[PDB]
This record gives sequence, C-alpha cells and structure tokens, in this order.
Amino acid sequence: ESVEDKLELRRKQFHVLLSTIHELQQTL
Amino acid sequence: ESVEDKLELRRKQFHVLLSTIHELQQTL
Amino acid sequence: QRKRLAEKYRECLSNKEKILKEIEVKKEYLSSLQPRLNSIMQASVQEYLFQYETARHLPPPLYVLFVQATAYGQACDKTLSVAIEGS
Amino acid sequence: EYLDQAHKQYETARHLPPPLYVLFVQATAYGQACDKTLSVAIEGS
Amino acid sequence: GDLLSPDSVLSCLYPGDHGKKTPNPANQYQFDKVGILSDYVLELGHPYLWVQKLGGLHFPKEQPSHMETTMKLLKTRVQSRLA
Amino acid sequence: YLWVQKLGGLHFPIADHSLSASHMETTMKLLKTRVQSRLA
Repeated sequence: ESVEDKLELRRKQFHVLLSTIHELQQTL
Repeated sequence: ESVEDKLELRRKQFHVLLSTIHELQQTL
Repeated sequence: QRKRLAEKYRECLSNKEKILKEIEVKKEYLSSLQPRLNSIMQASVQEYLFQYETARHLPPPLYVLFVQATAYGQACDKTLSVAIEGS
Repeated sequence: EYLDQAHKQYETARHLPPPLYVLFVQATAYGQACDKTLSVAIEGS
Repeated sequence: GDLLSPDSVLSCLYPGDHGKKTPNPANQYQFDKVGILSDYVLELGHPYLWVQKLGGLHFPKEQPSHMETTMKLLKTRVQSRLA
Repeated sequence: YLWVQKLGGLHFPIADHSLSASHMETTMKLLKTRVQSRLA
C-alpha cells in the first residue's frame, strides 16, 4: 500500500508536470 | 522599465513552472 | 476444521506469493520511476525563474487542480482559500 | 512514458473533414471505453 | 427566482455548454454498456467543460492562463447576479 | 459501403455522433467475427 501510494504520487506528479507543460504550450 | 515589467510576469509564470519542477525534483 | 485451516493456509501462502509478486514488480516500477526522475533532472533560466500530506491522496485531476489553485492563490490574488474534504 | 501524443493527434484532427472527425472521435471513445485492442491514427499532410 | 439558486448560477459562463450533456463520448458508450440523466446531474454536480479544462483533462469538442480567466469570469458573474 | 457511411454519420434516405454510436459497437463486433471466420 505504501509502494502503491508512492507510485500514485509519482503518477500525479507526472500528470501535474504534463499539465504545466500543456499550460506553457497554450500560453506561449 | 518595459523589459522589467514583462520579466516580472515571465518570472511569475516560470516560477510557478519551476516550483512544479522543483517539487518533482525533490520527489525524485 | 483441519480441512478448513489447511485450505485457508494454502490461500494465505498464495496471497503471500501474490504480495511478494506485487512488491517485486512494484519495486521494479519504483526503480524505473527513479530513473525517469533522474532523466527529468538531467533535462532540467532556472536560476532566473527561482497541505502536501493531505494532497498525497488526491486524484490526479484533483491534484492538478490543487496545485493550480494554490499557485493562483499565492501568485496574484490572496482572496482565495482551498480545503480538502473527505475520508 | 517509457518508465502527450493525444494532443498531437488533436492538433492533427483539427484539420480533418467532419465525417472523418466524427469517426476519429467515436473510434477513440470506443477504444477507451470497452476494447483496448484497437488503435487509430491519422495519415496525411 | 433562479438567480442565486445553486442549480443554475454558473450554467453559461462560456457561450452555451448546456450544463447537461457529458463531455466525453466514451461515457456515452459506457452508459450504453450497462443500459443507463439530469437527475444524476442535480444529485452529483454539473459536468461543465471549463471545470475539466481547469482539472487538466482535455476532451475533443464536437466541431474542430485558463485559471485566471475562469476565476475572473466567476468574479464578474457573482457581481452581476448580486447587482 | 453503407455501414462505413453510418460510421461517418451520413444519413442517406451532416455527420451525427448519435447515429454513429450504436452502429460503432455493432460493426466492430461484426468485423471481429468476420476476420476470425475467414482465418478459420
């Protein structure tokens, strides 16, 4: 459960980074 | 003055992006 | 009763083998994630550009919304508050 | 992804004809809904 | 009447969007799979498009800096309804 | 064909998603049966 929570946190961080890259591509 | 006024908003947006990147770097 | 305990012990052995398989594979996935993070760091100017424990369990659209909401609350307008409600 | 392309496919599918765009949207929806053994792409210039 | 009623304050921030229909058609296939809606919308909430654009999910429209604009449109909508 | 144009949304007595909806799943099931039948 701890490993799954860490993997879900890494997946949410990667999704937040992809959303920030999409917002930077939309703003520029 | 115009360059500083543009660089303020540019540094704000890039600081949000770099805060996300620094959270990802501290995560991994 | 000895039949039930023997069958339930075999089921617990199979569940322990599954937990070990999950863990092994999970560990491998974690290792891959670490490598990806390292690659991202390498890719990562940066010097000019330069709550969490509850947000550990959010869904990924909710996590993106929480990060953007805190960024907009700290960036431009301070008249904004966010909270995470649930179990 | 080794450890996105949908945005590039949407920027390509912006230029599709309307029956082809409807086919693209419904095919992606049916591929994500039930049958993951399906792949769509757009070929052209 | 329905000015500050919580059902339809924020129905048409952007032009149209109807507050009712689901954004992705995969939801339509998944509803057709188990045989199954505005009652569920009033029960659970309204699935608008700008909500999901803020959430990060991008869904294809029918015909071929978001945060600050949506919050400013909320600021204008509240002041307009109170006025 | 006719089923291809029903997938596109063209109604022959403007494309429609609701016309494409059920015809999508039925035609994909028919294609999955047809290819397996020809290989058999």
